[PDB]
Amino acid sequence: AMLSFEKKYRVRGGTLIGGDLFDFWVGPFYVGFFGVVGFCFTLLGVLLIVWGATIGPTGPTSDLQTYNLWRISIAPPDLSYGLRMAPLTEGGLWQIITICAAGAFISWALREVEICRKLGIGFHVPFAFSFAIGAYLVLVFVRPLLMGAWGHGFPYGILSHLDWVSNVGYQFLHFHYNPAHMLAISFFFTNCLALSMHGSLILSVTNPQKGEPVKTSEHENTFFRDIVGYSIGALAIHRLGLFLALSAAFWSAVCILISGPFWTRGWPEWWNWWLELPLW
Amino acid sequence: FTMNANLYKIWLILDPRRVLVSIVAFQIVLGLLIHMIVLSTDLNWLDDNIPVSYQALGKK
Amino acid sequence: FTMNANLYKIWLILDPRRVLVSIVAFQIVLGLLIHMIVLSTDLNWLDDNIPVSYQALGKK
Amino acid sequence: FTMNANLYKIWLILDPRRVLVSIVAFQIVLGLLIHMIVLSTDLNWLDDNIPVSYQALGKK
Amino acid sequence: SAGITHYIDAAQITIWAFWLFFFGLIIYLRREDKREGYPLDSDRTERSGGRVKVVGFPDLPDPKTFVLPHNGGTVVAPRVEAPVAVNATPFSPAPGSPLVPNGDPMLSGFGPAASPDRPKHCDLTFEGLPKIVPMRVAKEFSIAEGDPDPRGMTVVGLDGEVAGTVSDVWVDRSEPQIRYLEVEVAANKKKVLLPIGFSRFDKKARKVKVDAIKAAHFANVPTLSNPDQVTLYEEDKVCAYYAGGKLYATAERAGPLL
Amino acid sequence: SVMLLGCEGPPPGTEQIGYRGVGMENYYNKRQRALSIQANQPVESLPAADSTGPKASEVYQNVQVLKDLSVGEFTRTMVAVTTWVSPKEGCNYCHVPGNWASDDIYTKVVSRRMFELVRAANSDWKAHVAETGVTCYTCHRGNPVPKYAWVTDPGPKYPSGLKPTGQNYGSKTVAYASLPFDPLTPFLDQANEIRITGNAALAGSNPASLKQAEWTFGLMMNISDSLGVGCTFCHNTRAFNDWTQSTPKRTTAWYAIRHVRDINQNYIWPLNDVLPASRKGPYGDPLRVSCMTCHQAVNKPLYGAQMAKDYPGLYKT
Amino acid sequence: PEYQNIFTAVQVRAPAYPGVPLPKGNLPRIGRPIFSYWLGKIGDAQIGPIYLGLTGTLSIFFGLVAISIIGFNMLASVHWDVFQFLKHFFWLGLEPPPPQYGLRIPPLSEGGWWLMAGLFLTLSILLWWVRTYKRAEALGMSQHLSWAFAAAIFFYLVLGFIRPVMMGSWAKAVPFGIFPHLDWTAAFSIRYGNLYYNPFHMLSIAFLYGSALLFAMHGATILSVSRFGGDREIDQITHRGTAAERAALFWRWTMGFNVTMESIHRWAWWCAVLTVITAGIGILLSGTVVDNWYLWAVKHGMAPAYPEVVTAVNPYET
Amino acid sequence: TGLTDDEAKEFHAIFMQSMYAWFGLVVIAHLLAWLYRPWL
Ligand code: BCL
Ligand code: BCL
Ligand code: BCL
Ligand code: BCL
Ligand SMILES: CC[C@H]1c2cc3[nH]c4c(c3C)C(=O)[C@H](C(=O)OC)c4c3nc(cc4[nH]c(cc(n2)[C@@H]1C)c(C(C)=O)c4C)[C@@H](C)[C@@H]3CCC(=O)OC/C=C(\C)CCC[C@H](C)CCC[C@H](C)CCCC(C)C
Ligand SMILES: CC[C@H]1c2cc3[nH]c4c(c3C)C(=O)[C@H](C(=O)OC)c4c3nc(cc4[nH]c(cc(n2)[C@@H]1C)c(C(C)=O)c4C)[C@@H](C)[C@@H]3CCC(=O)OC/C=C(\C)CCC[C@H](C)CCC[C@H](C)CCCC(C)C
Ligand SMILES: CC(C)=CCC/C(C)=C/CC/C(C)=C\CC/C(C)=C\CC/C(C)=C/CC/C(C)=C/CC/C(C)=C/CC/C(C)=C/CC1=C(C)C(=O)c2ccccc2C1=O
Ligand SMILES: COC1=C(OC)C(=O)C(C/C=C(\C)CC/C=C(\C)CC/C=C(\C)CC/C=C(\C)CC/C=C(\C)CC/C=C(\C)CC/C=C(\C)CCC=C(C)C)=C(C)C1=O
Ligand SMILES: COC(C)(C)C/C=C/C(C)=C/C=C/C(C)=C/C=C/C(C)=C/C=C\C=C(C)\C=C\C=C(C)\C=C\C=C(C)\C=C\CC(C)(C)OC
Ligand code: HEM
Ligand code: HEM
Ligand SMILES: [Fe+3]
Ligand SMILES: [Sr+2]
Ligand SMILES: [Sr+2]
Ligand SMILES: [Sr+2]
Ligand SMILES: [Sr+2]
Ligand SMILES: [Sr+2]
Ligand SMILES: [Sr+2]
Repeated sequence: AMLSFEKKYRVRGGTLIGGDLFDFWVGPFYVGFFGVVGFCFTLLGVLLIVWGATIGPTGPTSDLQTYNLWRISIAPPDLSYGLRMAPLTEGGLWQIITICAAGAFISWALREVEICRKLGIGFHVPFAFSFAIGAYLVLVFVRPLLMGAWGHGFPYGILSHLDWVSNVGYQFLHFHYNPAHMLAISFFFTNCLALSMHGSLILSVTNPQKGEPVKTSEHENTFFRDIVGYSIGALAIHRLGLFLALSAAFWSAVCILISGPFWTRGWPEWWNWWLELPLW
Repeated sequence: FTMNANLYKIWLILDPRRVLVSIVAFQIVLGLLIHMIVLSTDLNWLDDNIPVSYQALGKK
Repeated sequence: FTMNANLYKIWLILDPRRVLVSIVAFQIVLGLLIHMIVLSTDLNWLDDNIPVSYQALGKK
Repeated sequence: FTMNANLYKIWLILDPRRVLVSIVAFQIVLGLLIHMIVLSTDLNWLDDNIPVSYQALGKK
Repeated sequence: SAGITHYIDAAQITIWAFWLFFFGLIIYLRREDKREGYPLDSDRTERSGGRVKVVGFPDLPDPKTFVLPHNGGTVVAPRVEAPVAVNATPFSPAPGSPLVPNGDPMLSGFGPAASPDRPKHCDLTFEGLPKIVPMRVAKEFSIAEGDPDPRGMTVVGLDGEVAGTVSDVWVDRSEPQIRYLEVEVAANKKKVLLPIGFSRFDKKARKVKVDAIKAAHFANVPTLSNPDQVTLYEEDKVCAYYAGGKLYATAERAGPLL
Repeated sequence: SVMLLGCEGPPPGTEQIGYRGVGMENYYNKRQRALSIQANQPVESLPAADSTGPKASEVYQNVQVLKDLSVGEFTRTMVAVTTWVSPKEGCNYCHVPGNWASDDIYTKVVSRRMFELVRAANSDWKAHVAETGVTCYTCHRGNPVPKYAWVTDPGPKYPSGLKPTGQNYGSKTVAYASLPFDPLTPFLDQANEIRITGNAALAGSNPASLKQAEWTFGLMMNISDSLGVGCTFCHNTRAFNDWTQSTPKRTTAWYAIRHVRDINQNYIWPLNDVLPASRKGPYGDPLRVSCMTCHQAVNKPLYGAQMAKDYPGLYKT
Repeated sequence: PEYQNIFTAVQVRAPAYPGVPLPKGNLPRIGRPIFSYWLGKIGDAQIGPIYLGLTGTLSIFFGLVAISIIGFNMLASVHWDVFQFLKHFFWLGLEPPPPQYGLRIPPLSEGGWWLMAGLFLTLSILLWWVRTYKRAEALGMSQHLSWAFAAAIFFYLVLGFIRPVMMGSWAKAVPFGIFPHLDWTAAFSIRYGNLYYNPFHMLSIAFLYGSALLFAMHGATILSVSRFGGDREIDQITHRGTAAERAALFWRWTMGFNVTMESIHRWAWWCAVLTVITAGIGILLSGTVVDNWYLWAVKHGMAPAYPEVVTAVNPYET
Repeated sequence: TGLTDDEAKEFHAIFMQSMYAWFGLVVIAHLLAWLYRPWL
C-alpha cells in the first residue's frame, strides 16, 4: 500500500547493486538487494539472540539461563581469546551476532542510499546514520581491537550492558572528568534543547491562538530575537540540530575511544595538565 | 631604519589598522601572561615578607 | 616630551570612540585585577581585625 | 591639570545616554562588590555581637 | 506486626502510569501522522471498488483547518484529494513493482521528476508582498561584502557545456538569502530559475556548476507565468525537473554499479 | 591551543577481573609499569646469621624490643635497619656516638617504637600483610622520613568572613577530583563511617547523607590511587556495598583500613611530643601513615617482593 | 557533487528587521542590529534588536545577582587570588548549607550565599519563563515553548528545591561548580545504590537518546529536501510540496511508516519534554521513595545474574 | 577614520592632556601607597 501521493515517484532504477533483481516494494518498505542482505543479517542475528536466551550462561536447565527480558544477556569471550574466534558457547555466538549487527546496520544504511537515489533527495540521512554506525563500531570493533581482544566489547543485554558501561566507566574512577565525555554530554544536552525549541516553534506558529492565522517567517525570527536577541533562522536551525546530534555521537565515540587505548589513569588526573602549567 | 631594503612595501600587504590593533592586544596579553608566570615561580615580589613583614605588622 | 609630531595622524587610522571606551574597559579591569591581587597578599588591609577587633570586641 | 578648555567636546564623540547608563551600572555594581568584599572580611558590621546582644543566652 | 513489606511501591505504579500515558501519546502522534497521504493506495481499495479505504490503526483524526493569513484561503487536514494519473507504466504487472517513466524521463514528471500541484498563488511577506522575488524586484538586497556577486557568473551543467549565465538573483524578502539563481540560457536566451540547492559555486572561476541536469536540459526548465514573481506551484515544478536529472540526466544514474 | 594534552599510546596492558561482559576490567600503561617496577625494586637480604650464641638481652644494656635475638642476629638486624632507614647517615643517625645503649637522641625512642610497629604488623596483620610482611624499607626506602608520609592539611586560604568548602579544589590527594581533599584524617586517623549504601530498597531506615557519600567517594579515590588501581579491583560497581560481588581485595583492604588506624593512632600520634617541628604540619599534627606511604602506587608494596621473612627479628615473641 | 546546504556559499543583506510589531503595552525594543559575515556563513546574520520589559529586566537583574554570589564566593575560596581562581576555576564551587542547619536560613559563612544564589537563580529562571510567555503572546502564537521550559524548570525545581525540601535538608540540592556539580551527580547515584537501575532514569536516557535520534533524522531530512525548500516547513505544512512528499517517503520506504511536516515536530517536541519529565520523576523517588535502586531492581527481578567468578568475604560478618 | 587632518590634532592634544593627567593621579596614588607602606 501507498501514500495518497506515492505512486507517481515509485520509479524503476537507482540501485547500487541488484538492479531489477530486487527492485521492488513490499507494503511500504523498499526491499532492494540490501534489504535482502539486511533482512538475512538481521533475522540470523535476532534468531541467534533467541538461541542465546534459550541456552543461558550455564546451559538451558541451570538457574542463570533465562528468558526474562530484563535479564537475557549475551556476553563476549574472556580476554584470553584475544582477536581469535572463540568457541560458540563461549562468546562465539556473541561474535557472530555482532557480525550480523554490523552487517545489518551497514545494509540498512546502503538501502537508505538506494532510496535517496530513487527519490532524488540529498543523502544527508544515511550519512548522518553512519555516525551511529560508527559509534557502534568503535564500541565493538575499534576499541576492542586497539585493546588486543574482542572481549572489551559490551555484552548484548538490556541491563547487563548497562553494567558494562558502569564498571568500565568506573575503572577511570570519576568518568565525568573525561573531557570528550564532557563534550559529547554537552552536545547531547544542547541538541535536546534546540530540538525542544524548534519543535515548540513550528508548533507555535502553524497553530497560533484562535483568532489568528497561520503565522509567518517574520514572526519566527521576531520571537527568538525578542527573547534572546538572535534567531539563527529556519534553514540553519535544521542545520544546527543536525550538527549537534551528529557531533554528540562523535564525541561519544571519541570519549570512549580514548578510555583505554590512549588513556589508562583516572580521568580527573588528566586535568593535571592544567594545574601544572607554568602560570601557577 | 628597517629590516633592510624596502620594509615599507609590507603595508601594501598587511593591514596597518590590523597589525596595530593586533600588536596592542598581544603585548597586553604577553604582559599579563609573564607577570603571572614570574609571580608563580620563585621570583615572586609580593608574597616574600620583603622588606618588612606586613601581616605580622598587623600582629606584633 | 619625547614623541612624534605626525602622532595625531594615528586617529586617521584607528577609530577614536573605540580606543576611548576601550581604555576605560581595560583600566577598570586592570584596576579590579590588581586590587584583588594585593588583597590576596601580604599587603592586605582588611583581614586582621585592627584597630578595634570588630570580630572580637563583642565576639570571641 | 583639571579640565580642558574643550572637554565638552567629548559628548560630540560619546553618546550621553550610553555613557550615563554605563556609569549607573558600573557604580551600582561597584557598590555591591565592594559591599560583598567588606562583608567577607574583618570590617563586617553585622555579626559584631554589639551594641546589644540579640541572641539571648545560647542556641539560635 | 510492623514489617509487612508491600510488594507494590510508588515506583512500580509510577512506571505503570507512565506506560499508560505513553501508549495514549504514541497513539495520538500516529493520528497526526495521517493528516496527509491517507487513506492508502492498494488494489485492495480498487478491487473492492473502494469499499476498503485503507487507514490502519489508529484511525484518521477529524479535519483541522488552517486559516491562511492575507485573503489566502483555508486548508484542511485530513482532506480528500483528487486522484492523479501516473505518467508511467508498471515494470511488471505484479503488485509492488516500480513503474517506468513514459517518454523522455526528464519530461515525464514521474520519479525524481514527479511533484504535486501546490497553489498557483504566491507565498507572501508579512506585509503581503511576494516573498521570493528577484533582486531586480527587490531593490534593497545586496551581495554580502566579500562574496562574489553571482550576477554574471556562467552557469554550467553536469557535462561541462556552458548552460547560460546568471542574469539575476532571487531572494527571500522574509529571511534574506539567495533562494534562486536566474539563468539566461544559451540555446534560446529564455530566462529560467535554478534552485540554490542545485547550485555549486566556483568563486575563483565565477562559474556556477550544476550536476543535476546537462547544459542542454536547461532548455526545458519549467516556466514562470510572470518574470517578476513566482507561485508555490511553480517552485515545486521548477525543482522537481532538475531533481529528475539525478536519475534521468544520464544513461547511468539509473544504477546498478554491479 | 588549548593544548592536547595528556595521552598514552595503544595497546594498554589489560587484565580481566570479573566475568566476561561484566566490564570489571583493568587497563594500564606497559612503559610506566616497567618504570614502577624498577622503582619498586627490593633490597636483597644480608646473609642469614648462624648464631648460636647468647640472647641480645643478655649482652646489651638497653634492649627492650630485640631481646630474644642472638647477638649475631641482632647485629644483622642493626645493619638492615641501617641501610633501610638511614644509609647516607649510617649508625650515628639513631645513636649517641660511643654509646650504643643510650636513648639520648629521639630517633631511637622512635626507632624502638617502630620496631614494635613492624613486629605488630608482620605478626598480627596477615589477613592484610599475608606472607610478604613489612619492613623498614617499605616506608623508608633509604630515607629517614617516609617520602610519602602525610599530614592533616588546611586546604587553600579563606578570608575571615567565610568558612572552607571542605571539598572543591585541585588536589592530588583525591585523585585530582574536587571531592573533599582530606579524606584521610576522618578515615585513616579517626574512624568515621564509610558505609552509605542502604541495605533495603525502599527508604526510611538509612540516614546516610549525600555528603557522606562524597567523603566516601573521595577517600575511595585516595585508596584507589594509593594502590594504583580502579574500583573493579575490589568492587562490582553495580553494587559497591555488595560483598559477594566484590573481589577478595575488598576484604583485604578492609583489614588494612583498620590497620592504618592502629599505626596512626597507637604508634605515630604518641611520637608527636619527642618529634621536631620539622616533622609537623600546620595543626601540630605529625607526619603519619597512609596506604600510599607503603604501596606507593602498587597493589603490593614493591610488587609483592618478600623482604621481611629474612629477618626473624621482625616478628613478635 | 551537490551543495549540501551546510554553508551559505553566497549571502545577501537587506536593511535590518525590527520585527513583526507588538501591541500597545508591549514596550519598545532596544539595540539596533548588526551582521556577522560568519554567523551569516551558516545562519541569519542579523544580530538583534532585543526586547526588554519589566519581566525581562527583573530576570536579567536576579540572574546576574545570582551569578555574582556564585563567582565572588569562588574568588573568596582562593583568597582573592585571581590567578589561583583562574587556575582551579573548574574545581571551584559554592557548596550548600550543611545538614546541621536542616532547612533553616544559614549564616553567610556557612551556606547562606548558596541559599541566596539558589533563591535568586530560581526567581530569575521563572521570570524568564514569564518572559517567553509574554514574548509569545505579543505574537498571537502558542505556548509550546513555555510548556517545555516549564518542564525543564520542573526538573530543575525537583533537583535543587523540591527534593531538598521533601528530604528536609538544603545540603541535598546541587552545588554551583562544574567539577563540583559533576561530583554531586556521581555521589547521587552512589548514595542510592546505582541510578542505572532506576526505571525513570532509564526512560529519561531513552528520551535523551531519542532527541538526538529524531533531531538528527529530521534535520538530515530537511536538508535532503532543502532542495525543494523543505526548510520552509510552514508552507510545506499548509500546502504540501514535493519536499514534504519526498521527505515522508524516504522514511516510509525505509522503516515502513512515516509522519508529516507538521507531526514530526510533535514527535520531536514530545520526545524532548519527556527526557526532563522522566528525569525529574526519577530524582523525585530517590530517598523519598526508594533508597537503593539496585535492590529495587532485584525485588522486581530485573537485575541479571552472572556466574559468581570472583567474590569477597564480609568482614562485618566475621 | 573619516576624520579630517585637523580633528585629529585637536583630539590628540586633548587625549594627551587627559591621559598624562591620568598618569599624574596615578603617581600621586602610588606615592601615597609607597609612604604608608614601602613595598620594594
Ligand atoms: C558509568 C558511569 C560514567 C559513564 C560511563 C560511560 C561509558 C563507559 C560510556 C558512556 C557513554 C556515553 N555517555 Mg556516559 N557515563 C557517565 C554519565 C553520563 C551522563 C550523566 C548525566 O551523568 C551522561 C549524559 C552520559 C552520556 C553519555 C554520552 C556522552 C555517551 C553515549 C552516547 C553514545 O554512545 O552514542 C552512540 C550510539 C550508538 C552506538 C547506537 C548506534 C545504533 C546502531 C548502529 C543501530 C542500533 C540498531 C538496533 C538494532 C536498534 C534497535 C531497533 C530494533 C531493530 C527495533 N553519561 C557515568 C559517570 N558513559 C558511551 C560512549 O561513549 O559512547 C561510545 C560509553 O562507552
Ligand atoms: C616581575 C618583575 C617586575 C616587573 C618587571 C617588568 C618588566 C621587565 C616590564 C614590565 C612592564 C610593565 N609593568 Mg611590570 N614588573 C613588576 C611589577 C609590576 C606591577 C606591580 C603590581 O607590582 C605592575 C602593575 C606592573 C605593570 C607594568 C606595566 C605598566 C608595563 C607593561 C606594559 C605592557 O604590557 O605593554 C602594553 C603596550 C604598550 C603600551 C605599547 C604602546 C602602544 C602604542 C602607542 C600603539 C600606538 C597605537 C595607539 C596610539 C595606542 C594603542 C592603544 C592602547 C590600548 C592605548 N609591573 C615586577 C616587580 N614590568 C613592561 C614595561 O615596559 O614597563 C615599562 C616590561 O617590559
Ligand atoms: C554519575 C553516574 C550516574 C548518573 C547520574 C545521574 C543523575 C543524578 C542524574 C542523571 C540525569 C540524567 N542522566 Mg545520568 N547518570 C549516569 C549515566 C548516564 C548516561 C550513560 C551513557 O551512562 C546517560 C545517557 C545519562 C543520561 C542522563 C540524562 C538522560 C538525564 C538528564 C537530562 C538533562 O540534561 O537534564 C538536565 C537539564 C536540566 C537540569 C534543565 C536545565 C534548565 C535550567 C533551569 C537551565 C537554567 C540555565 C541557567 C539559568 C543559565 C545560567 C547558568 C547559571 C550559572 C546556573 N546518564 C550514571 C548511572 N544522571 C538526571 C536523572 O536521571 O535523574 C533521575 C539527573 O539529575
Ligand atoms: C592596594 C593598596 C591600596 C590601594 C592603592 C591604590 C593605588 C596605588 C592606586 C589605587 C587606585 C584606585 N583605587 Mg585603590 N587602593 C586601596 C583601596 C581601595 C579601595 C577600598 C574599598 O578600600 C577602593 C575602592 C579603591 C579604589 C581605587 C580606584 C578608584 C582607583 C583606580 C581607578 C580605575 O581603575 O579606573 C581606571 C580609569 C579609567 C576607567 C579612566 C579614568 C577616568 C577618565 C580619565 C575619565 C574620562 C572620561 C571618560 C571618557 C568617561 C568616563 C566614564 C567611564 C565609564 C568611567 N582602592 C588599597 C588600600 N589604589 C589607582 C588610583 O588612585 O588612581 C590612579 C592607583 O593608582
Ligand atoms: C548518530 C547520531 C544519532 C543517531 C542517528 C541515526 N540513527 C539512525 C539513523 C540516524 C540518522 C537512521 O536513519 C537509522 C534509522 O533507521 O532511523 C531510525 C538509524 C537507526 N537508529 C536506530 C538505533 C539507535 N540509534 C541511536 C543513536 C543515534 N543515532 C545517535 C543519537 C541509538 C542509541 C543507543 O541511542 C539507537 C539504539 C535504529 C532504530 C535505526 C537503524 C535500524 C537498523 O539499522 O536496522 C537493521 C538492523 C536490525 C533491524 C537489527 C539487526 C539484528 C541484530 C543482529 C541483532 C541486534 C544486535 C545488537 C547489536 C544487540 C544490542 C542489544 C541491546 C539491547 C544492547
Ligand atoms: C526539553 C528540556 C530541555 C530544555 C528546554 C528549555 N530550556 C530553555 C527553554 C526550554 C523550553 C526556554 O524557554 C529557555 C530559553 O530561553 O530558551 C532559549 C531555556 C533556557 N535554557 C537555558 C539553559 C539550559 N537548559 C538546559 C537543558 C534543557 N532545557 C533540556 C535539554 C541546560 C543544560 C542542562 O544543559 C541549560 C544550561 C537558558 C539560556 C534558558 C533560560 C535562561 C534564563 O532563565 O535566564 C535566567 C537569567 C539570566 C540568564 C541572567 C542574565 C545574564 C545575562 C546573560 C547577561 C546579560 C547582561 C547585559 C550586558 C545587561 C547589563 C547588566 C547590568 C546588570 C550591568
Ligand atoms: C520467517 C520470516 C520471513 C519472518 C517474518 C517477518 C516478520 C516477523 C514480519 C513482521 C513485519 C513487521 C510487523 C515489521 C517489520 C519490522 C522491521 C523490518 C523493522 C522496523 C525497524 C525500524 C527502523 C523500526 C524503528 C521504530 C522507531 C520508533 C524508530 C525511531 C524513529 C522515530 C522516533 C520514528 C517516528 C518518527 C519518524 C518515522 C520520522 C521520520 C520523518 C522525519 C524525521 C521528518 O523529518 C519528516 C519531514 C517531513 C515529512 C515526513 C517526515 C518523516 O516521516
Ligand atoms: C523556524 O526555525 C527556527 C529558527 O529559524 C527561524 C530559529 O531562528 C530558532 C531559534 C534558534 C536559535 C537562536 C539557535 C541557538 C543555538 C543554540 C542554543 C545551540 C548552542 C550551540 C553553541 C553555543 C555552539 C557550541 C559549539 C561550538 C562553539 C563549536 C565547537 C567546535 C568543535 C567542538 C570542533 C569542531 C569539530 C567537531 C565538532 C568534530 C566533527 C563534527 C562533526 C562530525 C559534526 C557534523 C556536522 C554537520 C553540520 C554536517 C528556532 C528554535 C527554530 O526552530
Ligand atoms: C570574578 O567573578 C565576577 C564576575 C564577580 C563574577 C564571576 C562569576 C562566575 C564566573 C560564576 C560562575 C558560576 C558557575 C560556573 C556556576 C555553575 C553552576 C552549576 C554548574 C550548577 C549546577 C547545578 C545546580 C543546581 C541544580 C542548583 C539548584 C538550586 C536550586 C534549585 C535552589 C533553589 C533555592 C530556592 C528557590 C530558594 C528559596 C529560598 C526560600 C524562600 C525558601 O527561603 C525562605
Ligand atoms: C650499623 C649501625 C648500627 C649498629 C652497629 C647498631 C648497634 C646497636 C647495638 C649494639 C645496640 C644495643 C645497644 C644496647 O642497648 O646496649 C643497639 C640498639 C638499638 N638500636 Fe641500634 N645500631 C645501628 C643502627 C641503628 C639504626 C640505623 C637504628 C634506627 C634506625 C637503630 C635503632 C636502635 C634501637 C631503637 C635500639 C634499642 C633496641 C631495642 O630496644 O630493642 N640502630 N644498636
Ligand atoms: C573510585 C571509585 C570507588 C568508589 C566510588 C567506591 C565507593 C565505595 C562505596 C560507596 C563504599 C561504601 C558502600 C556502602 O555504602 O555500604 C565503598 C566501600 C569500600 N570500598 Fe570502595 N570505591 C571505590 C574504590 C575502592 C578501591 C580501589 C578499594 C580498595 C582498594 C575500595 C575498598 C573498599 C572497602 C574495603 C570498602 C568497605 C569499607 C568499609 O565498609 O568500612 N574501594 N567504596
Ligand atoms: Fe524542522
Ligand atoms: Sr530452563
Ligand atoms: Sr608550578
Ligand atoms: Sr596587614
Ligand atoms: Sr565585626
Ligand atoms: Sr537575634
Ligand atoms: Sr588503570
